[PDB]
Amino acid sequence: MDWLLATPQLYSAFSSLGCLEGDTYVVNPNALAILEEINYKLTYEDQTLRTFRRAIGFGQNVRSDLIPLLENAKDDAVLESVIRILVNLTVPVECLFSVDVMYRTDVGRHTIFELNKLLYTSKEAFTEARSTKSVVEYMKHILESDPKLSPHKCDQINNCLLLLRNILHIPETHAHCVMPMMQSMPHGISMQNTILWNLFIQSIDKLLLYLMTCPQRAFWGVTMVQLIALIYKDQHVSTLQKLLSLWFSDSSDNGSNGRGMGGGMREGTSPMDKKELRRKKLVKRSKSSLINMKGLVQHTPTDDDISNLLKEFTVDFLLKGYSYLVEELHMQLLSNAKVPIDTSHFFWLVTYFLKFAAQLELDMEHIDTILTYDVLSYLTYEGVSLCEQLELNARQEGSDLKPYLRRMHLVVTAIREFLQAIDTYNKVTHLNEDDKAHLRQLQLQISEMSDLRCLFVLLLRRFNPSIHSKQYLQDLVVTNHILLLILDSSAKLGGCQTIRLSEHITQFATLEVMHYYGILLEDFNNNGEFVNDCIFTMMHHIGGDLGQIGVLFQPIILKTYSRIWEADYELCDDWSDLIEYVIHKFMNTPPGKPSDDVQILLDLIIKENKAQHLLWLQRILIECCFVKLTLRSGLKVPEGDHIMEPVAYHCICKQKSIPVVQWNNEQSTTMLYQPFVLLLHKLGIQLPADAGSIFARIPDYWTPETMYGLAKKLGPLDKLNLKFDASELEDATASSPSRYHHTGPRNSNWLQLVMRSKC
Amino acid sequence: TRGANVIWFRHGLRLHDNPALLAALADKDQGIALIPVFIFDGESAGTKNVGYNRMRFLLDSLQDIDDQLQAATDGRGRLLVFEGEPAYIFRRLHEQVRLHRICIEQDCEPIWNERDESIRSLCRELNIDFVEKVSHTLWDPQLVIETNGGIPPLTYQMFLHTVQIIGLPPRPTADARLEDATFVELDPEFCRSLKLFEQLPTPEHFNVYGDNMGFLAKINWRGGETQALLLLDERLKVEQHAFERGFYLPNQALPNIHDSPKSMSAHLRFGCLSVRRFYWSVHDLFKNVQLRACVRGVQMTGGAHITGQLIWREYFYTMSVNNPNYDRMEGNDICLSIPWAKPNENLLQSWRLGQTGFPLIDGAMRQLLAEGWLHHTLRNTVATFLTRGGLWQSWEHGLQHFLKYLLDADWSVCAGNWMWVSSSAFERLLDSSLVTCPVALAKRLDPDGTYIKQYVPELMNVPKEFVHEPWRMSAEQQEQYECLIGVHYPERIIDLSMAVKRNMLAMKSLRNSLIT
Ligand SMILES: Cc1cc2nc3c(=O)[nH]c(=O)nc-3n(C[C@H](O)[C@H](O)[C@H](O)COP(=O)(O)OP(=O)(O)OC[C@H]3O[C@@H](n4cnc5c(N)ncnc54)[C@H](O)[C@@H]3O)c2cc1C
Repeated sequence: MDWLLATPQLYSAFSSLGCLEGDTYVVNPNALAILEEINYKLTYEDQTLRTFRRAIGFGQNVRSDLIPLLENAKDDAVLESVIRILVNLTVPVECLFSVDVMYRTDVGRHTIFELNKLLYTSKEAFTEARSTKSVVEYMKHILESDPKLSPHKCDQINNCLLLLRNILHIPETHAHCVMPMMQSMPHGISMQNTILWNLFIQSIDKLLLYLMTCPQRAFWGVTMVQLIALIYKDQHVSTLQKLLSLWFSDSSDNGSNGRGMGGGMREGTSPMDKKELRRKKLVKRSKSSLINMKGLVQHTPTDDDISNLLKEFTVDFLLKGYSYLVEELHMQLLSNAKVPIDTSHFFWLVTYFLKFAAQLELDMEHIDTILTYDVLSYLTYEGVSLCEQLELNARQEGSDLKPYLRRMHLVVTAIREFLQAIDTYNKVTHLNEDDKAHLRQLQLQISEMSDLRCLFVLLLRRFNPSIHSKQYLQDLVVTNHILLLILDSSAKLGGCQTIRLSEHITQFATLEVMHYYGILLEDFNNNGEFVNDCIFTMMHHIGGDLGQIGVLFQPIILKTYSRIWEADYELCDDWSDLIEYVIHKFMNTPPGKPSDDVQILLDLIIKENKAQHLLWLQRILIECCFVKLTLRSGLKVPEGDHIMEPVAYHCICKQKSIPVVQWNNEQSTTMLYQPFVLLLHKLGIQLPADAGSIFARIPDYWTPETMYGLAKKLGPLDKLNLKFDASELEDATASSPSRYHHTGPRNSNWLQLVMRSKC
Repeated sequence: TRGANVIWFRHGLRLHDNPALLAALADKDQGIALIPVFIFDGESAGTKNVGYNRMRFLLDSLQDIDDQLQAATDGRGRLLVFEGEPAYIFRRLHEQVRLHRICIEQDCEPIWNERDESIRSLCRELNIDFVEKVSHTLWDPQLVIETNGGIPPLTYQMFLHTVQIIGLPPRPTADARLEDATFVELDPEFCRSLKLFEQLPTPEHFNVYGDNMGFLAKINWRGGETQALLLLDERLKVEQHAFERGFYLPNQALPNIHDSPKSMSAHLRFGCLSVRRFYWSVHDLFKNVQLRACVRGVQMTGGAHITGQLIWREYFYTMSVNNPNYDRMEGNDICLSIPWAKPNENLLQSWRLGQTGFPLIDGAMRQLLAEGWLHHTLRNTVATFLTRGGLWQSWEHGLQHFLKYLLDADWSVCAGNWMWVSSSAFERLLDSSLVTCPVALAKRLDPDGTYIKQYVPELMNVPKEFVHEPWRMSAEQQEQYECLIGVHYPERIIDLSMAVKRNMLAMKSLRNSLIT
């Protein structure tokens, strides 16, 4: 350690920050100068050593000087400087220079322990209610100081939100580095309870609700959702569900921490007259509870009290703040700039709160903009692109793994929660015929959709059992059954099986689904009567409803097929034609412009004895002209029916590659077979190996009037899909030749100063 | 002639962990005797400019060595105290009894280079071996220079890496077995002719008279090995309180002023306590407080943060061995020529005598004149009041005054600290940061005003609200409380707020003029 000689200077500065005379605390006139000097020294210190921050930690100057200065300040500038210094001080170490690589050395773990001790002591300082009271008062003073908020005031509000998020993010030191025993549970489990209790006594819930209700929510939506994610840490969905049932400038802090760094731990696992009466009970019990807990600001803070408090928060949160927060987050994620918003926070938001919105049969006029096609389309785009990034960075080591696994586990649950809420709202018949027609039409657009449907083929085929957990497989097969049921009710009736199931569930039944379905019977008691019920129904469509029987006997699961045959869990007749009828089938076993060299490539495809591989993809390269034609058109046609390919829209406005991912195996390993690749490298298209992944690229910018003549030579001209109208644009490929030249895949000191002076 | 060995106590006034005494106690079976000698040449052990407190501390430590020798040797062996030129004494001692080797402790400071070379030329011309063991420092300063590449390490982090590849400093050695050592009795005629002290003298014998100011020493300081070990038991208890709490260095983590001191600065400098014993007794205390409290919630991390101040004292020792002008500017290639003010004897004598008008600076400067020891924060606030945040004088005046009255006046440490507070040599050079304000720092080190009332006997009736800033006390309250400023307590000799803002303006100009 080496600030020891600079310790009295910091001691004097922090003593001169605020002086006490009798009973009235008085701030120094030069407190602004002292604070700005401290902030300049803290920001422009050494990156690796972090000597000044460790000095503030060693001197214990936070609780002695900065917390009383924050408590008893009156002017806005000194309060803003104190808030900025505190925000720069209580930064989580994980956001600081990636501590895991340098943790190994002894000096490294000493620095980690020093910084973690500083964070823990600052949290212990902030456990006092007066500091949070001062912060909440500063919030209110800024908020009702003027109806219109200046951008500097918005930045101050943002700083306050960052302070709250950092204080709530500190207990990661407390969670594992402390390692409590039975002598440390009564204080360790109650530190966070006291923090949350002091936050809710000063009515932070109303502040947050007005904050998302405020029109300037785009300035602080990212820290808003981060603090929402950090509010729940150890409060599981089980007790929440039970309560809902019982209801009826190199360095800085804002960006030097906002590089994603999403909180881990999963931070998760007449009737309308009753809704009216429970809304009145919400406000009445909320006010009676609030006056009770301000009567009990010092009490025993327990976990059930925290659960009740979070219930009273989240019931009105789903009422008012949900749509106003998530639509702003969606618009910010749709921005073309390099966003720092962590996507896993948004995914967590939809998974964790859509079940709360759906279970309470919340009336639709807060939730129309959320239960929509656009968020599901963006969800499947981000799933495709995130699996793309995962299989790109899987070959080369040295990248993050657990954030990618948790982002997969959140995007897969996000598909589950939407369609589960859709099914639950289908079950509810209290809603009128207008929202019935809205649900029917949204289900139509889900029916004629094709992108999330084999996204499950994507994460069931590129799945590795050694890279994920058993709950991921359960979650995935739950999504499989749920989407299959959406296809069985939403598409057979609403679309007349337009995906042609017997052809398209042949994109299932690839026997790479059979193995991981068989691991479910290895944990058959873990699924209970919920997910076991899921899997034989999928098996029944393959065995009984598709013409494949002799193939569904794999030696690894043939013994587990006997495990149900020795368990015999009284299975019903829909699938006793499967466990009992098909076991007898193995108990008694049978053991230029026009046709060119491209024409020599298209007939080769016929030399593969089939042409289904073309129409499998060729439709997409018919569709490459359309979306940027509509972007060129700028008008609206009957959308939803005109699905516009959700995997394509949310990258073409971001103007990147529009990849055709692998989907199903008989067409997936074709992206290693030269007959498919020959037309994918003749005119010049980026190979997946150049992009590192094994999803074939379709790039852009080829002037979509050109993307129909080369598409016409691709495969047949089956225009049954009238999903395009380009009567003007079917003119400028062959009748306007040589708009792009024939170019293909071609590359293109201190002793020093002393000396200086003296000499 | 049986022969005798000579151990000279220039420093390291102890028996435990003395490699010089281990070499002195060797060659017993041949019949080589042992002579313990202290020489009062007016230079050794900091006696060129020595106050009454440091002279008493050296004199009390010499009694403890004599009492230790008279107890282990049951009166056969006793310390020899001389007063003369060391080359004259050793030449006359070699004539009476044949010497074999002179073994000393290595004093690495260049102010002893002329004395050592005179002794080294004496033994080489008299066919006497020369033994110079090093125990005043954890590492040999010339060894650190050689491993760094011919230039001393100019950064604390660069010095910390240089001693990392050197290795851990050695463990303390065994205790000398003086119970069977041979001591030679001399002719009494030779004792008077060589100015041998038959009894241990008084501080008045060296023309160092005890001032009348020393009546208000609330605490008492006692030197020697026996007091060094008893206080070591008290400071390790202070360390153990912090080790069970989770932080290190309690003297700079919780700064306590109005209590008994827990500093091993005076005994460590004179050598009443070995630095290597002090280094390892607080590290082995940290090692077994980490192991047995690992079952508890608080777990330590390990490293060099436990003895972070000891590396600092080696950093100044490393860049002073090859610098004979380490205490000044002319001919010194480490510090800039900062244009200080002309030396004013009126302001300096007001600052030296504790009459500056600031209660913390008055309380601290009167403590040094009475007891000889201040806290590190109290030493920083009086070195900032004279050089940077205040009188803007030369640090050489404060360095010379500190070297005269400190109980632990180390030439390399004090000059290094004075060139850090003035910010002239080392890192954080020419810093325009906040200076140590004595008004604000007094209000929270001693908010009750007990320490200020203890060392300033003019403020008995002054209440705790007014004792830190007596200038805010009105004239009506001044008469009834006996705090008349100007005739009882002096007015502030300078305007602190005006002088601090003026000096940083000149400090920023020196930094800007330093470039090109
Ligand atoms: C203006 C000024 C003058 C000083 N004069 C002396 C002196 O004459 N003799 C002396 O031994 N120390 C001196 N120091 C260093 C330190 O202030 C004193 O040693 C103090 O008494 C130790 O306080 P402590 O109990 O916290 O550390 P201690 O436990 O007393 O320290 C033990 C050892 O560490 C060394 N040390 C501790 N802190 C420092 C530091 N900041 N710089 C260099 N070395 C350090 C000391 O030399 C000592 O031998 C001075 C510091 C300043 C700012």
